[PDB]
This record gives sequence, C-alpha cells and structure tokens, in this order.
Amino acid sequence: EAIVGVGKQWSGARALEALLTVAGELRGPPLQLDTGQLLKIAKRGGVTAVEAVHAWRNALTGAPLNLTPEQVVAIASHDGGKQALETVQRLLPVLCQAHGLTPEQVVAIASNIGGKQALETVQRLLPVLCQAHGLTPEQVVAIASNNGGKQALETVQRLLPVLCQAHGLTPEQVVAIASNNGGKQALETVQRLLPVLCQAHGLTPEQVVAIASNIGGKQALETVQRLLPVLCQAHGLTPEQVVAIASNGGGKQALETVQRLLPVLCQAHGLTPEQVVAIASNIGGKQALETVQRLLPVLCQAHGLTPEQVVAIASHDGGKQALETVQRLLPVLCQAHGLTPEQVVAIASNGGGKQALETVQRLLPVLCQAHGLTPEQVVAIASHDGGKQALETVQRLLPVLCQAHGLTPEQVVAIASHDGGKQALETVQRLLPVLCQAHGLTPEQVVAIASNGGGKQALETVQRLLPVLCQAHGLTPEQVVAIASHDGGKQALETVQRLLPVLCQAHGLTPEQVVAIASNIGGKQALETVQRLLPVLCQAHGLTPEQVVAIASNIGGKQALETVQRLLPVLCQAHGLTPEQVVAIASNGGGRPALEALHAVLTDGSAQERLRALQEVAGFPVIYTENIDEKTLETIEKLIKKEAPGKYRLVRPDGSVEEVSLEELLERIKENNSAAIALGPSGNVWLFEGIDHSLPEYDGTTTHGVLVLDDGTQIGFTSGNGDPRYTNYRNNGHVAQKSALYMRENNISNATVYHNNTNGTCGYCNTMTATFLPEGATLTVVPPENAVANNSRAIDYVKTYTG
DNA sequence: GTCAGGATACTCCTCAATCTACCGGAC
DNA sequence: GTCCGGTAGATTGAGGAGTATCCTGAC
Ligand SMILES: [Zn+2]
Repeated sequence: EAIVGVGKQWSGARALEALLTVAGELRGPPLQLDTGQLLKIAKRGGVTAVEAVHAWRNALTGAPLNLTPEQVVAIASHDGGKQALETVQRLLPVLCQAHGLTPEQVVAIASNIGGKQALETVQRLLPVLCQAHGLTPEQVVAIASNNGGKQALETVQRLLPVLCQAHGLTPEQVVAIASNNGGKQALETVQRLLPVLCQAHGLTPEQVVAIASNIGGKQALETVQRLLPVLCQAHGLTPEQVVAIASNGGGKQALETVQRLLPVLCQAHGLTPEQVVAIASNIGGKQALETVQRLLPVLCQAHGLTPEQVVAIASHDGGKQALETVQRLLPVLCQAHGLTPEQVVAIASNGGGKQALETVQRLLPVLCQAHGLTPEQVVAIASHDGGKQALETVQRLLPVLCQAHGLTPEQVVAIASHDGGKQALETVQRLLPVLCQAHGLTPEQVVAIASNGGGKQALETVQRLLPVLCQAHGLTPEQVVAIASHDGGKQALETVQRLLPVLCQAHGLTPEQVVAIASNIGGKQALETVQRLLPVLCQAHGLTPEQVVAIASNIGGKQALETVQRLLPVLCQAHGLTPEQVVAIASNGGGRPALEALHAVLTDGSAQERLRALQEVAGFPVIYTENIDEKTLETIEKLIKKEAPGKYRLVRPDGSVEEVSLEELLERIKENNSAAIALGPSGNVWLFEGIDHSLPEYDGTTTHGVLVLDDGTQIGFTSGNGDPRYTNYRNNGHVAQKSALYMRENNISNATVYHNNTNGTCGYCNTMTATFLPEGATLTVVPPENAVANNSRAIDYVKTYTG
C-alpha cells in the first residue's frame, strides 16, 4: 500500500525510481533511513526531496549544521522539501548564532509546506516583529511554523497594529490567530467581520477570536455570519451554541451540517438539539454528525447501544472514526477478546478513540499474556486520550522499568493510565535513577509524581526546583513531592518557587500554609488567587488569613475563593447566613457549586424550599404557629427579646422576602396559623408562610422531625448540623439529640418527638438521649412505624428515655 | 513543482467537581 | 450500634493546546 501511496503522487513514478537508485546510500551511516522514512520522503516530498536528501546527505549530517537524520526526514517530507532542505542549510547557522533561535525551532519552521518561504521570512522579519511589536522569538516561531507560514508572518506584520488599535485586539490574540494554517485568512476575516459580528449578531470579541484561533477561521466566521440567525430563528439554538460549533476546527462544516441534519436527527432519530450541538462542537463535527445520522439506528438496532452511548462516542474529535470502528469492531472485541460493550464504548468515547480501539484489538493478547496485565488494566489505559501511545509504551517499556529499577507492573499501569502516560513512562525511565540518587527521593515518591496528568512535567520540574525549594525557602523534600503529586504539578511547583516569599513577607502566611494550598489539583490557581484576594476578603468581609487559606487549600480553591467574595453580600445581608458559615461551605471541595446552589434555592425557591435550605445549612429550631395559645406566643416573644436579633424577615408563600419589624411578626404569628417561626441563634428571625407543616418522605439524606410539647407547641428539627459543644457524641446532629438538648435548655420535663426514617433509629439514641435530657425529663421517640431497619441494633418501636 | 488554505484525527497537560473509603470521640 | 464531620486518594467530565496527515485549488 505504501508503494501506491507514492505512485499516485505528482512525481510518484519518478520518486520510486529515484528512491531505489539512492536507497543504497540513504540507508548508510550518513542517515541510516529505514523503509518508512525512505518512502515517507518519496510520498510527501516527492522525487525532488528524494534526490535532495541523497545528494546533500554529506552536508545535512556530519557538519556544523548538526541536522539529525530524523530532522532531515521531517524537513524533506513536505511539498517543496528540496527547497526547505537547501534553505535550512543556508540559514540555520545564522538563525541560531545571530538571532538566538534553538535548532529545534528552525527545523520546526523548515518542516512545513513552504518551509523555504517561512525560513526566509523569519530571517527578514524576526528582528522587526520582536523590536517593533513586542513579539518574542517563541511567538514569531509559532507563527512561522505553519503551512503558508510566510503569509501568516507578513500578515501579522501588517495587521497587528491595525487590529490592536482599531478593535482593541490584544497582540497575543493576533499571534494566537496566526498560530495555525490559514493565519493570513483568519486575521483578514476578523478585521472585516468584527464590525458585523459584534454589532449585528451580538457576539463578543472573545467569541470572534475564539473562532479565528482555530484552523479554517475565515470559513467558520463567514459561515456564522450567514447561518447564526437561521440556526437561532429556525431551530431555536442560542448564539452561544452557534459559536461553540464555530469555535472548533472546521467550524464551517459543522455549522452547515447541523442546519441540514438537526431537524432530521430530532424528528426521526429522537435526539435533542443539545445532543446534536454537542456532537457538532468538535473537530470533524460534520463527519460524526452525518456518521450518527446514518449509523445511529444500526448501532442501536444491531449492536444494542443506546442513543446516549452513540452520542457520547460522537462527541470527541474524530467522532466518525470511533463510530465506524465500533460498528465493525465491537462484535470482535466483545466476542474474541471478551470485553464488555460498556468497556468498548468507554474506549470509543475518547479523543483518538479509533486508535485505542484498534490497539486493544491487536495488542491485548500481548499485554495480558506476556506482561501480565488484566483486561481491566489494558482497558483502563486504553480509555484515555492518547491511549494507543500509553499502550505501546507499556508493551515495550514495562519490563525495563520493572527489571532495571524495581517498579511493579501496577505502578507502571498507574502511570500509563493517565493522559500523557507515554510521556510520564519515558520520563520516569530517564529521571528515576537521578531523582532517587542526586536528591535521595524514594522510588515510590517518584512514581507518585509520575502517576498524574502531566506527570512528565512534574517530574522534570522537581528535578530542577527540588534542590532550590529546599534551600532558598527551606522546604522539606516531602513537601515538594506532595506539591508535585497532583495534576499540573509543574504549575504549582513553579508558582511556589516564585510566590512563597511574597505570601510570607506581604500576606503574613507561613511556608506550611503556602504548601497546603499548593498541594492540590488547582494548585497554581489557588496560590495566585490567594495572593490577589486575601487582602480583599480580609478587609472587605472580615475574614482571617486562616479562613482564606482554609478556602484555598482544597480542590477548586480558586472557585471557592471568588465565589465567597462574590456571594457573601447577599448570603449574609439578604438571607441572614453567618459569614463563618459561608466560609465553612467554601472550605469544602466544590465550594462554589455548593454556594451557588444555596443561592439559587434561597433566591428563586418557595417558602417551603427556603425553609428547608436555610434550616439544613444554618441550623436552628423552627416553631410552628398552628398553636396560637398565649403561652406559646409569649414564649416566642421572650426568646427573641433574650437574643436581640439584628434582622427580622417575612417570607411569603411565593418565596419573596420583606424586611419587617418584630412587632409586625408578633402579630402575624398569632393570626396566621399556617406559618413557621425560624429562630436563628446568629440573630436572624424568619417567619415562613404557606409551608407544608409536615414531615417530607424519607429520601435517604438529611431528614426532619417534630417535637410536640404538653402545651401543644411543635418544634421542627433537621438532622445534620449539630451542636459544636457536643461534637464528641456520636448522636450529635440527630433529631432525638436536638430534641433532648432543646428540652434541656428550655427546662421541658416531657415531650414526644416524631421523625421520618425508614432505616430505623440508630442505636446511639438508646443511651445518649437520656444523657442529653435534664434530670427528671422524659422524651418519647416515635418512629414512622412503616419500616424495621437497615442496620443492626436499630429501634423500630416507640421508646421512652428518662434523664 | 511549490505553496497557501481548509478539514480532520490524535496526543498531552491543567483545572474542578464529584465520589467513594478512612478516622475520629463516647453510652 | 448515624440521620455526623473532616481527610486523602480516586474517577469523571470539560476545555485549552501542540502535533500530524491529507486533500484541493492556483499557479
Ligand atoms: Zn441518633
């Protein structure tokens, strides 16, 4: 097949005849090219590249150019390869020695279609772009290293000051646009279409750039200009969904395909617009859109896959390739290799899914029979972006890591599983004998660093910074390893290296507090966010440095830090939550979703929803107004006066809240017998109208109960947030415990408490309830009497406890 | 014969969120 | 013998990014 691949090119017959003539010496010491490299040049570079590499072989290698055989093939195997090979020979000495470019950067420029043109254009414009527009050598090379690099370089030279000054486009965004093929066209299109897309279509400059920053930016932008109002008005898609499709490579093709297939996929195939857009918003969107359009029924009716599984497979780059591979290969992996269809889909639903699927098909027998891996381990490695690369690396490298360095197969698999597993595996092979000897790290510590996403980067960064962090700042090597042991370890390590002395000298944090923040997944993000927000939270909201660190030192620290700064005003001033309680929520992982969900339910919820949300999160007893006797009405007035609450709020059945006086509420609780009084020890009193006044069904989480007193007073309790003074009690936070403690504080000698819990009352209530009760008091605990138990030593019957 | 542009597929690195086990008193 | 409350380690999903191959049109 490779011979045909050459024969069908513009110089196919000539390249094959020339290659056979010169292969005798291309395989020699000067280059030592193998069969793939020899045909690769003939296929892509053609006859001129084949003759050029041979004829100039004595200058390309063994000369001050130091252009290795692999770099020669990379340059030769392009249209115009002969031209790039001569040009890199002429300019490489100058670009490196005079302009300071790394030989790898010059080769990266040479290894493109039109490499000669990019090489000469960089030689001319590099000092101009750097000195006139502030573009670093890395940015100019990034522009140059493309097909048509010359055109991207010249266009940036002309258009950067126009886009920056006329439209406010950041110079880095101009480079980002010119960082792919067609950079000239994307820049010109942005200049032409920004007035239209931002004014007529209502798109932001960031959205226009995001589209332009991909390959085919001109085509995606022009297509959005035409199709966005059609997709929005005819099919009910939001501008964000149209841009999201356009913001992937090949956006034009996905946009037109959605317009054509969306009404068919929804009406005939039963897919939602969100599923179609999700498929469309990728590279090769149109391919997989049409692929499901035709394979969806087949995979469902013949292969037994659900629409959700097929859409999931289609939602990754190259979705068509994973879809077609599953079509033909699923019955082989599940029958010849015995894999569960869910495992094959799990592999298929990845970037490069076709490659992981085909690799398992051919490689699973080797990893299991030769290297001793289980099918679950091989699938686990396969089900990741780049799974093919990790699988091949394990096959060849595992016995070297195990036999030469003493690692277990499980440690190799653990490294292999993560995205970039190939890179972490090779990096451990190189650095493991250095890290464990030059710095004295334990091999388990190096593996712990390696077994993370981006492990290669953390391994190299520890090798560089470990002897500096432990000396310039005095950190313990264990602290550096701990920082390195999370995804993105390089980023946390570099941030600590530069930022620790600032957080200590300016913000007053200890090195241990800086490490505690750094040792997370979002380490760099939490570290930099604390630097900016700590004095703002402390001065604006009265937080201590310890509270800011407590929020930062978790997963999602940046998100919790900003959310607390954002939501504290409304959470405390409007909803009556204590700032410490908002911090307590933020101190947990996922702090922001928790506070946003609390905000949403407290803002748009009904009186019943706000009562449950506030009581479960804040903690307070609730007194129901159904009993309107003078004795209980006076109890409420007396309890309030003793506390002097700062705010009083009335909550209407529809969820709206008004600021009220105490006198108004005291009248309402007497007249309104469909209401509940919430007495927050923080100094916040609510009156809720229009609630259920009952116990919701037990849903397997925080539950409810009611305490009924002799005089008819009914006190509602929730489980969960208990009394800090009794933390050491294993019944703390239970309805029976809150009832017994309520009776103690209120000198109640008799009460009965009812709760809904279909799993039974836990055994801890059987002795601790009497302890919490004051001497002489009796509490009757009544189960729902609709279930027995879900554990041992549970109470399914009414029991009385006396203090 | 090179060169510019577009579409498509694959691989590597960071960041949150969520999801399970641990781990702790005290009748 | 939780309806509790951290703690560290383990998936699960999503987005930005650098790397790679292929085709088509115009000279
Ligand atoms: Zn209990």
